[PDB]
Amino acid sequence: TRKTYTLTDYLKNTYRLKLYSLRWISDHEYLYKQENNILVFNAEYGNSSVFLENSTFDEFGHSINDYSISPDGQFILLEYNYVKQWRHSYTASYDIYDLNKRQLITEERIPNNTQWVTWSPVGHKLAYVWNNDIYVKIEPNLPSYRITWTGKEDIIYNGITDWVYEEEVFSAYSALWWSPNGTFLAYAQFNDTEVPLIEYSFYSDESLQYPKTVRVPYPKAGAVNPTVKFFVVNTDSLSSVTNATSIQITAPASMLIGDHYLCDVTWATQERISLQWLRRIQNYSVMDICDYDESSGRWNCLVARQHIEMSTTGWVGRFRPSEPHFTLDGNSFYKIISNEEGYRHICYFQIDKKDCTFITKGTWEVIGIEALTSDYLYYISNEYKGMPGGRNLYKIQLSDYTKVTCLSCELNPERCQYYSVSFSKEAKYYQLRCSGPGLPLYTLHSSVNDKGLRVLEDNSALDKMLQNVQMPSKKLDFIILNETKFWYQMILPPHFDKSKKYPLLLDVYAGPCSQKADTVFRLNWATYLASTENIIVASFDGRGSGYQGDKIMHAINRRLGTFEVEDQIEAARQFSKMGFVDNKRIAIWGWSYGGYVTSMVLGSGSGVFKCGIAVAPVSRWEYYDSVYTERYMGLPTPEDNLDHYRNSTVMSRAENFKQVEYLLIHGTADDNVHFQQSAQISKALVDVGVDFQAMWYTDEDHGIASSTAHQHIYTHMSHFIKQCFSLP
Amino acid sequence: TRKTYTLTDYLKNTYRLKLYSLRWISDHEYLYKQENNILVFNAEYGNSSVFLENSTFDEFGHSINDYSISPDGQFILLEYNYVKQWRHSYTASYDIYDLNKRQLITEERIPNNTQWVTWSPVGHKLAYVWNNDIYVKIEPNLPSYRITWTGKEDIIYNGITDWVYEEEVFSAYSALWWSPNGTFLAYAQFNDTEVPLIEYSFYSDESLQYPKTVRVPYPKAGAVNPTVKFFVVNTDSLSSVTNATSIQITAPASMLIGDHYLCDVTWATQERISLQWLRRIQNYSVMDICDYDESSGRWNCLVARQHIEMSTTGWVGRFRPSEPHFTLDGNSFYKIISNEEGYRHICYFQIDKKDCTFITKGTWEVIGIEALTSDYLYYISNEYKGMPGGRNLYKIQLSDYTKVTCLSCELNPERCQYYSVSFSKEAKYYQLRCSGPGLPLYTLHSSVNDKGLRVLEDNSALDKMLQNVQMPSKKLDFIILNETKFWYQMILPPHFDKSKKYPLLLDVYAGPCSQKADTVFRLNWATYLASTENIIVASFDGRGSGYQGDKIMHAINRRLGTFEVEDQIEAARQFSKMGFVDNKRIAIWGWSYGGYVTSMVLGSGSGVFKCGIAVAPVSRWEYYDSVYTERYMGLPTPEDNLDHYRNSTVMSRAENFKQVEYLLIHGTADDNVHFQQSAQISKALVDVGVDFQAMWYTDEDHGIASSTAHQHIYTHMSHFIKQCFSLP
Ligand SMILES: *[C@@H]1O[C@H](CO)[C@@H](O[C@@H]2O[C@H](CO)[C@@H](O)[C@H](O)[C@H]2NC(C)=O)[C@H](O)[C@H]1NC(C)=O
Ligand SMILES: *[C@@H]1O[C@H](CO)[C@@H](O[C@@H]2O[C@H](CO)[C@@H](O)[C@H](O)[C@H]2NC(C)=O)[C@H](O)[C@H]1NC(C)=O
Ligand SMILES: *[C@@H]1O[C@H](CO)[C@@H](O[C@@H]2O[C@H](CO)[C@@H](O)[C@H](O)[C@H]2NC(C)=O)[C@H](O)[C@H]1NC(C)=O
Ligand SMILES: *[C@@H]1O[C@H](CO)[C@@H](O[C@@H]2O[C@H](CO)[C@@H](O)[C@H](O)[C@H]2NC(C)=O)[C@H](O)[C@H]1NC(C)=O
Ligand SMILES: *[C@@H]1O[C@H](CO)[C@@H](O[C@@H]2O[C@H](CO)[C@@H](O)[C@H](O)[C@H]2NC(C)=O)[C@H](O)[C@H]1NC(C)=O
Ligand SMILES: *[C@@H]1O[C@H](CO)[C@@H](O[C@@H]2O[C@H](CO)[C@@H](O)[C@H](O)[C@H]2NC(C)=O)[C@H](O)[C@H]1NC(C)=O
Ligand SMILES: *[C@@H]1O[C@H](CO)[C@@H](O[C@H]2O[C@H](CO)[C@@H](O)[C@H](O)[C@H]2NC(C)=O)[C@H](O)[C@H]1NC(C)=O
Ligand SMILES: *[C@@H]1O[C@H](CO)[C@@H](O[C@H]2O[C@H](CO)[C@@H](O)[C@H](O)[C@H]2NC(C)=O)[C@H](O)[C@H]1NC(C)=O
Ligand SMILES: *[C@H]1O[C@H](CO)[C@@H](O[C@@H]2O[C@H](CO)[C@@H](O)[C@H](O)[C@H]2NC(C)=O)[C@H](O)[C@H]1NC(C)=O
Ligand SMILES: C[C@H](c1nc(-c2ccc(S(C)(=O)=O)cc2)no1)[C@H](N)C(=O)N1CCCC1
Ligand SMILES: C[C@H](c1nc(-c2ccc(S(C)(=O)=O)cc2)no1)[C@H](N)C(=O)N1CCCC1
Ligand SMILES: *[C@@H]1O[C@H](CO)[C@@H](O)[C@H](O)[C@H]1NC(C)=O
Ligand SMILES: *[C@@H]1O[C@H](CO)[C@@H](O)[C@H](O)[C@H]1NC(C)=O
Ligand SMILES: *[C@@H]1O[C@H](CO)[C@@H](O)[C@H](O)[C@H]1NC(C)=O
Ligand SMILES: *[C@@H]1O[C@H](CO)[C@@H](O)[C@H](O)[C@H]1NC(C)=O
Ligand SMILES: *[C@@H]1O[C@H](CO)[C@@H](O)[C@H](O)[C@H]1NC(C)=O
Ligand SMILES: *[C@@H]1O[C@H](CO)[C@@H](O)[C@H](O)[C@H]1NC(C)=O
Ligand code: NA
Repeated sequence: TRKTYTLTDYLKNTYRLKLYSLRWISDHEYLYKQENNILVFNAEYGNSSVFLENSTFDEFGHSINDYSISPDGQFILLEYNYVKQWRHSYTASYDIYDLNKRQLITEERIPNNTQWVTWSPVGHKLAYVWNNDIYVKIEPNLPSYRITWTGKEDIIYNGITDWVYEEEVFSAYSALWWSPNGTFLAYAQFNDTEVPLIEYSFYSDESLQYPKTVRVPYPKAGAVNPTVKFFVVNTDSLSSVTNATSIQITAPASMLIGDHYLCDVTWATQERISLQWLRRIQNYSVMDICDYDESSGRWNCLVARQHIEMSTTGWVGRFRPSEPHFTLDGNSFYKIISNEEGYRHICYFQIDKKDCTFITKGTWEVIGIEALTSDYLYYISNEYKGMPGGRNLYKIQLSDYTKVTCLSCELNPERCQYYSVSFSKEAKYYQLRCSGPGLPLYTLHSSVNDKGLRVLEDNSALDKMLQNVQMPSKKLDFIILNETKFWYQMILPPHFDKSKKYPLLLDVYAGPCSQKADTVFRLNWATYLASTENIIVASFDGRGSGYQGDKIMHAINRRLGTFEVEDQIEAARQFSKMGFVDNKRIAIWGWSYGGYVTSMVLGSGSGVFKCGIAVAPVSRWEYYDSVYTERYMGLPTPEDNLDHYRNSTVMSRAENFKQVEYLLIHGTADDNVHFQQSAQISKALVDVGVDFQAMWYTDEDHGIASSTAHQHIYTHMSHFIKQCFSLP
Repeated sequence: TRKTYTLTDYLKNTYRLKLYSLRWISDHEYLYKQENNILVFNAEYGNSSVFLENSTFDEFGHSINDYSISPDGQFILLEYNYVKQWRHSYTASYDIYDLNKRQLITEERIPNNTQWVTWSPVGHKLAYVWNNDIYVKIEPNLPSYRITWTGKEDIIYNGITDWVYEEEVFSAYSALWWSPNGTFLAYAQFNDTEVPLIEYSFYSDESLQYPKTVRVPYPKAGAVNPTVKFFVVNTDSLSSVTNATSIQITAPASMLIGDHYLCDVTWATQERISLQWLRRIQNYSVMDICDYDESSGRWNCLVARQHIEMSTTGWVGRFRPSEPHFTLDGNSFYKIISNEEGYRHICYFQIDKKDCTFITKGTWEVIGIEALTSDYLYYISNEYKGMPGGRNLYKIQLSDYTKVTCLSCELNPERCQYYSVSFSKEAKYYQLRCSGPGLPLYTLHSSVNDKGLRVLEDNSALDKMLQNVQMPSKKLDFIILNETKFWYQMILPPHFDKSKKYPLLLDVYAGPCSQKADTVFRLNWATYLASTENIIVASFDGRGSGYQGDKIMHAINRRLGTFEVEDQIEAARQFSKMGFVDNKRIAIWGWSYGGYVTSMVLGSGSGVFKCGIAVAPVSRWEYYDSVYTERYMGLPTPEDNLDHYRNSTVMSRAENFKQVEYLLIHGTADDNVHFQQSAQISKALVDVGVDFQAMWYTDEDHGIASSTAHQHIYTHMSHFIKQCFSLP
């Protein structure tokens, strides 16, 4: 009788999840935007005050995209004229409002088209990047000091990353790192001089007569990579009469012998900085720990304080070497690394000691270190109940590792099995964000005795609306394969009846270290498919998936397009044998890496799938970037791993597509997985006489997320799936 | 039951049409290829001999793409390494074979990557273009004489056309013209220095890691055009002077005042050349007739010999001012021009008299002048039976214009109504090529007595095969609209029954001077649709179509996207009113201009059509080239015709597409109608939430003619059509 969750509900966002994004400004207070007003909250009592009026900038003219209060609450950086670039990069215009004198600064303002800006960690200094060069402002209203002068579009990047470093290494545009108290400003410099350019058309509005050609330095597998240099400058000794002096910290000799990457920068103390370097063959990384020499004014990194991290079974770290977590005095540090059994755990290092000591162990993994005090280290792991798709917050006593306490496990076991956390400045307080299997729940806690102070947001409004809807349920479980358990999830239609046969859609990603089977609550396309079309949407984490140890994750090392593809077919095979699945109506779909796997599956000749949809798929690894591809595949040379590069393409399986229905989709302005990848798939299908469905999205990138494109792609795929399953 | 003409029959060319391609080498001998053997034929008796044994070039070590015999029969030009470029241009390697000595010339060989090469009209002189510069060889084995040094890729073109001159002006790649006896070499020079470039990706083989960006000087509507210059060099002096002087012949003052084009070059005698220039606003053209001045070595064009041709109703010429045909002495010439009534007829000009005399007249038109002797002028027209869609050969007596004989009308009136002709060197013989309505028939005739010498090819073999097949029929008729007759044709299913309701597919092109209703016999996609799918495939020539006078052709002047679009809609109405059409199943489709008209029709909101397919459509006139677009649309400026330019786009009708099923298709390497045109249609449809079908063809151009793509696209379109008409 009640309505179902429809395609329109998903597309129009009828049912919204409420959140509670706060920002810690001290060890006791946080900012929260309410009614467009920014309020300051006292964590102990829950009382608040208005920090900034939503009306204060009424006659500002420009539409503010975001704001950023200086650490000392004295200034607020206003961001506007936002123009997106890649996944993290963008340029904007900035203005600064003096909160003390309630006045907007008009002298020496930050330039327009600024690529990145950031307050110093303490006080109110500024460091921004413009035209690829670094600038520092000791005071909001004072003239800025030019730090670098080599900045050159698409060639030299100071303080910001190029395309590949942004996407595959730092997951940020930013390549600036303020020392703890703001004395030093460390930055990286990238040189893409010999990096080939990916070129593609951009059509723009109808009014543009000639299409524009976008050119982006983008190193494909085996190509020339950007080179990197690291520098540290003293912002306390800057002169208006002399060009600032930047001190360079060179990479270790073991890295200089060949191509390499700078993969991590983490300050230990006011005068100690750590950096990790990664060889192009990503199974060997080195950590340098460098101390400032007050006499010479140089930075020295004692060889005795070097830390090597390598792997024999695969690459290093999940996507890159993990970040260290230094103690107060910076003499020791905690870092997640795979142990001798292949599971990622916390190892305790002494800076000038080679062997580290594991403080956690077991057939499960630590996801991340979240906070550290002299008595405790707080972290998230999937240990609880052995569910690799669950996440809980734990604390471990540094003086006795046998004492591990779970802080989120038992708060509400039925509703919450997946948490992330946010600690205040000195870990005095923490916010728990539960996101599944029930509706998101946000809470505030105090560390001293782990008290549950109060509920910030429980989504009771949403829960009330969802009561009048026939919502699907989610089953999370596992199947066995060679004495190994692999998890999967099924979004089951409302009133699931195991005596009936339901068509089944396999939602896949399956890239290395991926996880598509978890306890997270989601309102997405699958929700509609199961609620309205009574289609079962399943996902499976096979070989190559993460958070279950290296034996599983490294199974596809140097072998992409093999086991993770085979395991998806196996899962579907097993699901088709279950009583509630109509083995005549089984489909598969994926986006990005999932598009690749979906394509490899459809072209495998397995006969298990009737149809499938691939969105922006990778088609041959030589078309994807160096940093990510080489991480798993090595180099595409005959002496390294070229053969597997050549027979792991979608194109080579073209002929096998004759017995399935295939829908191939891709945005023409995809800067990540180039349209080229789908252009070559379609040509190969054409070459063997295989008919298929296609859709390109003019000017859309990898996310095909503009409002209209988003509604259009999902509307189009819905028709395809319904048609494939013979649904009304 | 006799089998039908299936889709596979079409795509596989099972029922092959035979033809008879011969090459006159003199006034009574021609070459014909039989079993890869080149034979020479005596026209008068039909006997032959082997001119070049098929096994002559086995050890050539290369597959020969084409050959060319020097006028004097002494040498043969061998063309290999063929590399297609645009519609007419291509690159290739060449070797010259000495027929006398039966050896292959190995000295001073024609360079590889030669853009164009042509024998002199007499003798065996050679002129060729390499790296955009002109070269001449007096003897096949001797060194070449360089003629130009300004050649520069994509910038300066000597002796060859740039993109727009090749496609829209000369319908050829070559821009050089030998004088009748070969003494002079005339040529054009194009400068595209300021012409904007169209840029698009070319993905090539799967092995290419980075896509290639194809860049070509291409002037869109209202953009900067290439400028041109004309020169004449005396090749007979090449061996006597170090650097022969290229004498320039400047355009007339009436053209130099603004942008203009060189549109025709035709030699009249050994020392007189005629040139026609066309203003950028193509409704005014001027012909200069220039004589060589033996004492000054210069070329002068007496204004007394200049001829003006303009139009008040439209542009000049069908697609460009027509070519003149001079009498032997070069003192007079015949040119096709539209008379006072708007019909194109032959006008006889005296070179120094501005008033010409029409030698033909009537409410029909002369298609072309085929040959001229001292006694007769032979031409093709559509006068016979008042059928604008028919074509016949006529002979008019020069000393008595009232004496006009139709040489082909009555040869076989039921089987042949569309003729084409090929005269021997001095018009002593002529091959008639009947192409419909029955099977093609090739016959040879003697000019002295206009007697049929013999049948060359009658397609008896195919006629035999077509017997066991249920072939469709073709009806050619007309409907009266506003007191004017408008022709149409229908491909009717076998056993057509007027008492039934048949789904109807409107096959459209409809560009200016187009003709989709004729008497030509075709074996194509429509054949299969009528024969197997029992679909009626119709075509209509409304306002704007050609060969029926300027009142009809110039009806869309400055107004593309209006009448030719509406008339096509009105035609469908008229057909449904004929009683044998299922008004619930009316589809429309077209390629190129047909794609545009189809799109405009589908987006007009007429309700008449259910679905439609546009292949490589134009979507907004500002995206197409200057020469073609401006010819009908004038300039896209507020002072000229911008308002209609902005008003005749497909994008502006996006919202109406919600009423129909649309399949949009386009080749990504279309250098003619850029992919851009379809990219903008799709974005516009996505922007208003309209679902549709799409297909891109990787690396295909405007013809989507590669073997695999051709089969793939017609297969894809058949599924869509069958689906729309609800056919098994
Ligand atoms: C941030 O840390 C730096 C380094 O410890 C501090 O600078 C030092 O301060 C001492 C005491 O004033 C001086 O004797 C040293 O010469 C300084 N070293 C350098 C490299 O400048 C700095 O004062 C700290 N900043 C804040 C705000 O506390
Ligand atoms: C890091 O991985 C590479 C790649 O597997 C290892 O380098 C060589 O790999 C090839 C196979 O591609 C073998 O033939 C060589 O024996 C490997 N060693 C050398 C020196 O070339 C490399 O050994 C790995 N490093 C570590 C520490 O495991
Ligand atoms: C076609 O046949 C005619 C008639 O036979 C050939 O004429 C030749 O005429 C010359 C005169 O110089 C005689 O010496 C030859 O003996 C004749 N040929 C024959 C076969 O008798 C003519 O050459 C033939 N043309 C072709 C292309 O085969
Ligand atoms: C092609 O046309 C261009 C004009 O756009 C000519 O280039 C100009 O040449 C003059 C004289 O040498 C220079 O002073 C200008 O600076 C040039 N202008 C530009 C925009 O480049 C060019 O010389 C012409 N080429 C030929 C062979 O005629
Ligand atoms: C042949 O003659 C032409 C025309 O005089 C020469 O071309 C000129 O070359 C000079 C210097 O190289 C340039 O400054 C002129 O602009 C050119 N004019 C033209 C129309 O191209 C050509 O260089 C001569 N060739 C030889 C070998 O002397
Ligand atoms: C081709 O035509 C040219 C031009 O008429 C001929 O060259 C002229 O020949 C006459 C002799 O009859 C001389 O008086 C002139 O000096 C030549 N003019 C030029 C520009 O060269 C040429 O002889 C003819 N070629 C043939 C093979 O008949
Ligand atoms: C939250 O409540 C406390 C009182 O319980 C507020 O008051 C503290 O700070 C005020 C200004 O800084 C003073 O007026 C009070 O004397 C002081 N009280 C105590 C016990 O310290 C506090 O400011 C409030 N915080 C917010 C963000 O409103
Ligand atoms: C950026 O990297 C380039 C490439 O390595 C540096 O220049 C080098 O490469 C140039 C082009 O190949 C050569 O012509 C140069 O000789 C070579 N070395 C130098 C010093 O230019 C370039 O200097 C780098 N720029 C910076 C600021 O580091
Ligand atoms: C970035 O652009 C803005 C907007 O152009 C600049 O602000 C001024 O804007 C007014 C009108 O909007 C113009 O008349 C001025 O030329 C602009 N500049 C100034 C100094 O007033 C802004 O200044 C630009 N950023 C920087 C650093 O100059
Ligand atoms: C950095 C980008 C990345 N994203 C992920 C990821 C991990 C888990 C999942 S999930 C949670 O869906 O399983 C989904 C995506 N891996 O790599 C990566 N440059 C990227 O965009 N590529 C596209 C094709 C191959 C890599
Ligand atoms: C030169 C090209 C041309 N071809 C024709 C033509 C005439 C009759 C017909 S028919 C015989 O099918 O009616 C079919 C095509 N017009 O223009 C012209 N540059 C071209 O390629 N464009 C593409 C879109 C608009 C022009
Ligand atoms: C701030 O603005 C919002 C809308 O932008 C308005 O609804 C709200 O009432 C304002 N806040 C206050 C305190 O009035
Ligand atoms: C700083 O360096 C730049 C370029 O190296 C130079 O042009 C500028 O004059 C220098 N400024 C000072 C104050 O020395
Ligand atoms: C074990 O199982 C894997 C798949 O999980 C399979 O590929 C392999 O062949 C099996 N046997 C061994 C020895 O690994
Ligand atoms: C000439 O070569 C062709 C193609 O190889 C062949 O078909 C033909 O038989 C040859 N000529 C003769 C007389 O056999
Ligand atoms: C053309 O290219 C081929 C292939 O490299 C070469 O061997 C040959 O000599 C060239 N011919 C000429 C005329 O330059
Ligand atoms: C040519 O066409 C333009 C645009 O319609 C017009 O203004 C002009 O008068 C025409 N010229 C002639 C000679 O007809
Ligand atoms: Na509480």
